[PDB]
This record gives sequence, C-alpha cells and structure tokens, in this order.
Amino acid sequence: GTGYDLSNSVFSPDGRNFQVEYAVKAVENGTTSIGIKCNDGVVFAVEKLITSKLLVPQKNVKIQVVDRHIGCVYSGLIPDGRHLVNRGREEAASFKKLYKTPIPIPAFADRLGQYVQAHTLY
Amino acid sequence: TQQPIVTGTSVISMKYDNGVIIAADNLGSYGSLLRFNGVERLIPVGDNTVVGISGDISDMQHIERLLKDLVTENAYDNPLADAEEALEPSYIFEYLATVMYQRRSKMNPLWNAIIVAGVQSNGDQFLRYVNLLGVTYSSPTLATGFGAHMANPLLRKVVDRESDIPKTTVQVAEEAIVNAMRVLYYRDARSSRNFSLAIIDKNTGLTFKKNLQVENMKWDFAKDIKGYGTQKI
Repeated sequence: GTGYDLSNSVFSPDGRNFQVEYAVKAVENGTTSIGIKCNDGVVFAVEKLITSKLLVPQKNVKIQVVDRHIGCVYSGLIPDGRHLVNRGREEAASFKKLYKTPIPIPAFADRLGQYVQAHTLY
Repeated sequence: TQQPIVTGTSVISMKYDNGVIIAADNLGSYGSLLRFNGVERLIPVGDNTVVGISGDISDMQHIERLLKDLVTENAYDNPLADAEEALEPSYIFEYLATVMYQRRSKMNPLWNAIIVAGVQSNGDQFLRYVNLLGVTYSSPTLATGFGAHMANPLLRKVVDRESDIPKTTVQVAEEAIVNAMRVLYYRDARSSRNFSLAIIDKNTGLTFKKNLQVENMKWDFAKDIKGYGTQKI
C-alpha cells in the first residue's frame, strides 16, 4: 500500500524517510550559497535574489555567525535555517561555559547534526 | 547566602572634561593573606567602557564571562555591531545593575561593588556604580571600599560638582587618581602596590595602562619615631 509519506518518522518499504526527502526539495527550490575551504580558513557566499528595487540594498543579510569564529550559510526555508543557528549559538555557549575554549568545528557540526537528525525521529 | 572568599579591594574613578579614568590594584586577598598578585580587576568592554569590580573574585570572574557573552551575542545578526549598535556603557551598566538586584532579591548575591566607566556614542562621560544589593548611583567621582573613604575626599577636591568637570584635564585627573592610589597603599592593609589604570577619552578613545606602581613614597620620616610616648631612644 501507500501513505508512507504522510508522517515524518515512517520508514518506507525501501527504507527511506520520505518527509526528509520532500524537505530536500524545499531546499533545491532555493537560492545558492557555497563554501570554499582554503589554506587557513573558509569562505562563504550566497546568492541573494533581488525580488524588487523596493528592497533596501545590502540589508537583508543572510550569512550568520555562530559565536565569533563560525560562519553559517544555508539555502532553503530561511526560517528553518535561522532556527538551526539559534540552537547552534546555544550549543556553542553551553560548550564554552563548561570548557572555556570556543567550540571546535567538528564538535560544532556534530551538535548540529544531532539536532537535525533528531527531527527525523518523531 | 554566601560569604566572600578571595577578594579585591577599592576601585576608584572620576570623570573629567572629555572622558573618565578608573583604577584598581592587582591583588586578590584571602582574608589577611595577600594571596594573588596578578589580578586584573579592570574589565574593558569594547572600545568605550571599562568596568571595575571589587568584592569576591570568583563572582568577578563570573561577571567577566557574562560580559564577554554580552559582547558575543550583540554581534549576532547585528550588521552594526562594530558601530551604531555597539555596546554603550549605559547598556552594560543597566544590564549589570539588573543582575545584581535580581541576585540580591533571590538572596544569592554577587558579592561585588562595581563601577562602570565609559563614554557614550554622543560623547558624554558615563560613570556609575551598582553593588551586591542593587543600589546604584552616579557622581563626578566614585570609589568602592576604602576608596570611598579616602579617595573620594581627595578626588572631590578637584571635581566638587558637575561644573568642574569641563575645567579638569586628563593630566590633572590622572595625577589625582595616582595619588589616591598611593594613599590607599599607605592606609589600606589590603592594598597592593601594583595597579591598573584606564582612561576613556572622547578623542583618544580607550587607553588602558597595565603594571603601574605607587612611587614618590614618603617613609623617611619613620626614623625619628621611637617608643609610644615617654621613650627617649
């Protein structure tokens, strides 16, 4: 039968999580942005579609910083991304408070992964 | 429900024609044991503010942390973080004020006395105090602990009221501040000779001097004292 795609945590007979994949589509329908790692850093950049001349130039910023040494850029449903950054921030703070040193990138990433992966469990 | 342990003594400050100065020594006392000799107690926040703190050091250290976070979080989604929407002295102070009164009202105070000195976006000097009970006030001069007793009388002979601020120079002011500091070393058993001074001028910006010392000391007269009254030699 079907219907294996009306609920987010349901595995389909082929072992996929359809809602996760429909999510990806919302992504693909979005602006591009990239990240180029380099010899001692990383660069981020995003396309920012100019919907109208009414938009005030250089104001609706999209890239976001986490702590003071982390840049975050995403494509898709902007708010979902912001939500993801608020948690990132909170998780960065929690790490610093307890360990003093600012959150290592690998560690930051995993903190992000785990929160996202969690959104495919219920 | 606490009792300070490692502590730091006075913090003195005064505001002049185009800025403010503030200072504090580098000691962390443990009762009568002058335990730690390299404790900065003047905390620079950004480029237009320095917050001096006296009281329990562990709580100070906690307030250091709160201040860095306040800075980190103001940068967030703030395109104007290093300009028009940068942390002003008044913002930092009202935050700290708020925390102090909330901790006192919960009966778990941050055992400190704090002076926030700085200059505002529009050029106005800012100098104000808040302590473990949430009491706050402002004056052309301000000091905590012994400094309130000794330093204030001195610092006030230069700036007795508001009108004197525009007539006072950095040189005058800094001179005063260093003398008061010297005085305190003489009469405060918990002072140290080493200290930190900082000026926040509406033009030169923030100057923070580390490793100053009390000099020009008058101790020579001690030789002509013998006994406590009737003793001759």
